[PDB]
Amino acid sequence: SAGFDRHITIFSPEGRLYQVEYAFKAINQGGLTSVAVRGKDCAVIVTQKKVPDKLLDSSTVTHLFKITENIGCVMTGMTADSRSQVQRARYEAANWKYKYGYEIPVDMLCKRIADISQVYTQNAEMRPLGCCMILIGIDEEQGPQVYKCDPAGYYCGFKATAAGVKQTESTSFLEKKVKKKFDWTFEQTVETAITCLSTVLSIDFKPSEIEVGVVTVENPKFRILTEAEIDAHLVALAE
Amino acid sequence: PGRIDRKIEFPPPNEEARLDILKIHSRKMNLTRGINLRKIAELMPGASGAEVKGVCTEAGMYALRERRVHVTQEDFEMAVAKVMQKDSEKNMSIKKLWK
Amino acid sequence: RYDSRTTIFSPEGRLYQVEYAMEAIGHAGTCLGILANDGVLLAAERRNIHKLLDEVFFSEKIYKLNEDMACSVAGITSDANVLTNELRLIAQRYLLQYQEPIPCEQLVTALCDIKQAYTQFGGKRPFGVSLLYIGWDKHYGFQLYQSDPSGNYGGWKATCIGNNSAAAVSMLKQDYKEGEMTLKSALALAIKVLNKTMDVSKLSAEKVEIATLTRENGKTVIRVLKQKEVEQLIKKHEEEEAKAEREK
Amino acid sequence: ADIKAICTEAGLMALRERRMKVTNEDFKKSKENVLYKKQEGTPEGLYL
Amino acid sequence: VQVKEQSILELGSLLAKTGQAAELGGLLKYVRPFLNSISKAKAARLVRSLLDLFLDMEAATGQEVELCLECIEWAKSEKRTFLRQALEARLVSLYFDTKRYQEALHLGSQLLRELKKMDDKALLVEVQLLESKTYHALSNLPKARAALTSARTTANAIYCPPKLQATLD
Amino acid sequence: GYSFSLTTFSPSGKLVQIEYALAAVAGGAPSVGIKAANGVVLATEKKQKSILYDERSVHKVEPITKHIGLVYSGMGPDYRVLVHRARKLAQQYYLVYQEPIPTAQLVQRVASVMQEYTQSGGVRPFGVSLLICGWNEGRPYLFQSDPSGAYFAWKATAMGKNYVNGKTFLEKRYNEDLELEDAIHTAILTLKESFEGQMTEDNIEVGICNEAGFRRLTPTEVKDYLAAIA
Amino acid sequence: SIMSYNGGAVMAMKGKNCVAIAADRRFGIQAQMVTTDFQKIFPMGDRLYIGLAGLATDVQTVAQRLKFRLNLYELKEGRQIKPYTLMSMVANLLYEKRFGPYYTEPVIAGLDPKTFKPFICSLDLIGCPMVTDDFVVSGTCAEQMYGMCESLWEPNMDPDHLFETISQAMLNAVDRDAVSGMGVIVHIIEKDKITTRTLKARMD
Repeated sequence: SAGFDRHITIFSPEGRLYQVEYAFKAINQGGLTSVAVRGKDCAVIVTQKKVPDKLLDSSTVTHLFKITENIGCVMTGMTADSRSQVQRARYEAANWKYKYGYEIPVDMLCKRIADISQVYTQNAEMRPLGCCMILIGIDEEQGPQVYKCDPAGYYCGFKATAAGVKQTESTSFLEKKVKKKFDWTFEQTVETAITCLSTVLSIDFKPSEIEVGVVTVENPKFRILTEAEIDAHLVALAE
Repeated sequence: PGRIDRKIEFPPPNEEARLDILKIHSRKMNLTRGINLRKIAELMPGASGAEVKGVCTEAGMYALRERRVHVTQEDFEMAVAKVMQKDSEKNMSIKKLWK
Repeated sequence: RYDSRTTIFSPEGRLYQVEYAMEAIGHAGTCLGILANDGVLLAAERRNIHKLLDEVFFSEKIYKLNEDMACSVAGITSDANVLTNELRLIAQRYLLQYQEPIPCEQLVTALCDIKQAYTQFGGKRPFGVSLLYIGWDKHYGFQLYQSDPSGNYGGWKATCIGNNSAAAVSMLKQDYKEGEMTLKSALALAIKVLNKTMDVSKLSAEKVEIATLTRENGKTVIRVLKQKEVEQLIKKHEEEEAKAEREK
Repeated sequence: ADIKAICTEAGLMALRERRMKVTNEDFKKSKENVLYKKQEGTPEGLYL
Repeated sequence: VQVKEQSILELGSLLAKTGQAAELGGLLKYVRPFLNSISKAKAARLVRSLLDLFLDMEAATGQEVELCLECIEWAKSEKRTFLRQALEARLVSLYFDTKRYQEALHLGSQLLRELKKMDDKALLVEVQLLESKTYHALSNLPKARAALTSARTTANAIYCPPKLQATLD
Repeated sequence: GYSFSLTTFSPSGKLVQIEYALAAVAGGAPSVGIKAANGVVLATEKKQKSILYDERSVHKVEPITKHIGLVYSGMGPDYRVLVHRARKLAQQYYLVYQEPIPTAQLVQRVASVMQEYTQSGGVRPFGVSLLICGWNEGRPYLFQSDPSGAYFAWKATAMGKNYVNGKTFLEKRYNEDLELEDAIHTAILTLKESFEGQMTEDNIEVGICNEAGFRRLTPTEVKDYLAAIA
Repeated sequence: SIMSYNGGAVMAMKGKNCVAIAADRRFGIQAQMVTTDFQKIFPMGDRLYIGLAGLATDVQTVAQRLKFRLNLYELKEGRQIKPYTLMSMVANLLYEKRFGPYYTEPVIAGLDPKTFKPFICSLDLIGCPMVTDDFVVSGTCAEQMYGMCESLWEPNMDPDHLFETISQAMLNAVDRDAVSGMGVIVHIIEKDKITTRTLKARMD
């Protein structure tokens, strides 16, 4: 190679820089995969858990993180960087309500998160937070939205989302899935959010190995599903 | 200077000198008439003289593909710009960073 | 090697970063100024005159800085705009303090102390900019000065700096005038000098620039003269060239 | 060896302008012709 | 003003579509003081338009080449460069329509003494290309190869050869 | 050994890291700016990776004031920094002078911002060049900055991938004056010159400067121009 | 008051295509005069002046700070300054000393740099701008100047009758004031030229 040894955050003669694009493979040491789907008035997060020990608890494992009453998120990547990322998200959501007097849009929150990650690329002397964040929320006169924020400081909004280890396989499914014209009537959404992940990993859980966050324009509160109603939808797509 | 006593440079030639070398190599060539060799050497700001031959070969090469023996002043006007060749420095950002 | 910051000294012993900066001025444009009684002038070279540009400023090398001084520029554009914004702000600070214009030398020493100070404190890049000075005062009249990346300066009667500005000084000494220093004698000398440096034939008026500074009834006007009147100055030089070979 | 080259070259310059005695000018032209081939690199203006 | 101008162009479209030439040939003589009423550089296209509607009726060889030589003599008497070059390019195309032997080439010689000398570039690509037809029409194969290649190197510096590309192809 | 830092020179020439940052501009999306007789046309190239990405989320043509627009070619996340910088800096003129800032005046100041990240010694320069447009005092303006800090004024130019083809195109393709509409027809034709796929209303994104202010086009407006576009 | 420490009077008046401005000449401490040639009208470019009145410290101080900001403005831009732009510039300079304020009240008069359009405005001691169409006044003898200008002003006036109106306004109002006088200077400017006259006033 030309071989700058990429020790700090400077350029290469090819034109790119390697330390930030080493953080994209820093997500993959979580050993995890997450999916968000926006089809209609509802939006669904789905993510598996991995409990390796019986001494380890169950309630303190969940990656679903409630940011505000109407905005929830899911975190991938390594664990310790993910929770500190959430603390800035909870903090700056409350400064919006204080400064501006109304509830923050889900679109504006990813601009604030990505700009914090941008400074760590532009200015040196802080490790750039190897974790990824996926949001959901309801916006009036806009419907529901799904956003992803990258460690580079990139964000975009899009319908079907994969993160973790198996992006390219799961996104290959959803292109084949979301090319037709469906109406996604809240059990159409949850079923595909399972069955996009239910071509990929070849697992078979009894219904206690995932988490599902949901939001809906009938109750815009963020909502983590019950183990019983997870079992309901797991045999409702499923005859 | 105990060993080598004369150290002699060789600059690229002048317009009169580019005129003269052109006269040397076009001697055996077969010029038409009405042709100005002075303006041809005016078209070379900083030639070597090993490429004044290259003009004389390519002008004769243009007549060869026609199965012809003639020449024009315009044939040299094409051959000078053929021999002279630049980098054509792109994007102007390098060139104007550095004013 | 001794490739580090501006600190340190080499053994034997000199300063390589200053030498790399001062040598790199030879890759810049070309600027010069001449002797004159009752006036002073500057001349410069348009680089990169590709046809998809606008020239919305019509004044690029020249920066009228106070009211009766201007300057050329040569070097990195990034460092060039920093100094010109600084140097105009020096002169108004003096004028606020005394209500009298800055007398054309201690302006220069004020900048050269700033340009010096990045060579001693680390870790800063020295300014890779050299530039000239023209001006009039109460104490000496018309003047010329020569800035350096080191922070050194000097007062000249005719000088040049830039791309091929090592042989242009030889023509200045070959055509040195003294006593006779009129502007028309000085303008006619300037177009001949740029003809030697620039290898572009016939010397298009879109490739040069001429700015003058005269003294009229207590005003000290500054003229950046337009492309229409460069034409009578070029063809006059073209006329004098064809007439000069009639003796042969 | 620089001095001996100057002494030979100044003698050659007198033969060029057809002489035997050697003026001051032959030593001036010998000094310019012989010496300027190596002298490269000095910080003029930087010191004083 | 314009309602009298378009009424003549209303009659001018009638003389073209319905197929009559003697009253149309009078109209080509009628519009000659009418020319100096609009833009000078865009008056030539209106003359080009009325000439194309004049020629594309029928092979009536009694008046076509004669009225074209008349307007050239007006361009001798009025001296507009772009208008006379518009008339010369059509005339040498008309010379090729009957395959005139020398004067088609002699007209192409006398115009290209100036076209490579003047400032325009786009018209030169066509008249170099039209000579490559007539040197091939005289069955001079190496010269037509030579004139075509000189048209190739000229053709690479124009805003649009939008239809002239396929003509060259 | 000189290609790793910024505060020192090379023994012969210039700064290495600024030249490497300009290589990042060449690897960006293509973009075209054309200054017409009455307006300025900006145009860029917006292809998403998959079908999944929404096109109405992130924009390229971006207003700064009501008469000042701005595009780029480089890295998108660094673009959002100096946009928000140029917004807040445009208001500071207006709080002082009570007058909309002229387009020559921002580019004095925005380049001085991009200046400051080329200093010592633990920051990186930007990897974004810009194209700035505006119609101030009748005559329009079209400027271009760079990560070094220089700034210019083009009749027409292009940046991004395959720009040298677009330079040679627009070198053949410019005249002194066309209208604002014919500038749009020739700005889509040069974006089509280097493109891969069917150019639709969502693959491109176009904004213009009238003398009546800055506005970016809706997809319906951009469809109808691209419909019957030569 | 502090405004009544040195006195002063500045008047501007709008004409047809021209504009006039006038001031007194007396400098003095509270009751004792010192000199009769104190400048209170300062040129800010061509066809655009400014007048200052109030505490004579802040008269000379603000006129130097404003000249400091003007020359930096006219070098970053090749154009000259517009009259609205100067009014926004002065009101910024006064409001920065919001709680330590300069004791002066400026009056700006001038023409448009491109067209011929006249312009007059005046400001408070903290920077509230106020544009009018007939006249503005400032100084200690304000109420005397309102009584003259409300009666003598006409809408469309040549530079002859504009000169005679502002002369009769300034001579009669200042002679009723105690701490203002000792001569009156008048600038009348227009598109073609600038006329400066000094009037024959009571020196008592």
